[PDB]
Amino acid sequence: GAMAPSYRVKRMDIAKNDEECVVNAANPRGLPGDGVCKAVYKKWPESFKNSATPVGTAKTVMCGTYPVIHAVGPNFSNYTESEGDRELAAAYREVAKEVTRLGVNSVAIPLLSTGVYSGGKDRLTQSLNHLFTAMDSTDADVVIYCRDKEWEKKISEAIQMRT
Ligand SMILES: Cc1cn[nH]c1-c1ccncc1
Ligand SMILES: [Cl-]
Ligand SMILES: [Cl-]
Repeated sequence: GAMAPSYRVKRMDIAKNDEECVVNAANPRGLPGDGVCKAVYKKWPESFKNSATPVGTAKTVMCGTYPVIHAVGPNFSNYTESEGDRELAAAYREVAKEVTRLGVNSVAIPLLSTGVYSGGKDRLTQSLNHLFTAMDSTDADVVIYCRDKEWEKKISEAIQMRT
């Protein structure tokens, strides 16, 4: 575990993270995809061997000894708000199981279902709160990665609010 487990936020490419493992915002079919998933494919392509997994699940594949945790959030274009919310919560619970199993002291994590799976809605708060629900009981240092300047401020404020 980390000596004083923390949450932090950085605005940069998650493919340049400084953590012991990464969470991919994966598609269910293990395809290169776009956004976070395409950056992860360019950086760790070996991790896409048998990475296909259903919505609401996470599957880890090693690139050398570096763990890539493929987490499949729901596409809110296809799911109801209610069913999508349940699957988004579930994907983050499976990420917490994998992080714990791997014994890492730190993890780089994007906000699941906030980009092309958002169904055109702002889901910063919904996605971040499910991340916290899952990860609060883990003792890894969590570093959240984003690309928007206004999102960085709002994520930083939400972390600071809990102190
Ligand atoms: C969060 C986000 C949205 N569009 N692209 C990204 C991104 C891309 C690569 N690495 C990390 C994040
Ligand atoms: Cl997304
Ligand atoms: Cl962002």
